[PDB]
Amino acid sequence: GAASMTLTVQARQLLSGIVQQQNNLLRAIEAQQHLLQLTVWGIKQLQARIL
Amino acid sequence: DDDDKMEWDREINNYTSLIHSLIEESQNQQEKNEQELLELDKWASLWNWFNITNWLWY
Repeated sequence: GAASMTLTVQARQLLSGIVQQQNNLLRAIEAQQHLLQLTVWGIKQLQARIL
Repeated sequence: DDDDKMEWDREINNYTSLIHSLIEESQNQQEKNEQELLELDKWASLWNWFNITNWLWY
């Protein structure tokens, strides 16, 4: 019970916070990608009307 | 072409709301992670003193 339990327990908690936080950032990037393709599409319609 | 503009605006506003939520979730998870970490800098440094202190073998 040497408080190394206590010590790694938080570090266990941290890599857990860090790993979720990378899923968060990944999901943000994916939604940004979608937003990006809508703006591209949008721009390709404005081109394909300027003829 | 009258009902396609709308769908673009629909999807525009939905992913924009989704990105906003995701950054919000990340801003709070980052707050949490820096606390968890501040608190580890301490636990380690703490025990890293009783150790060095009592005597330092090896």
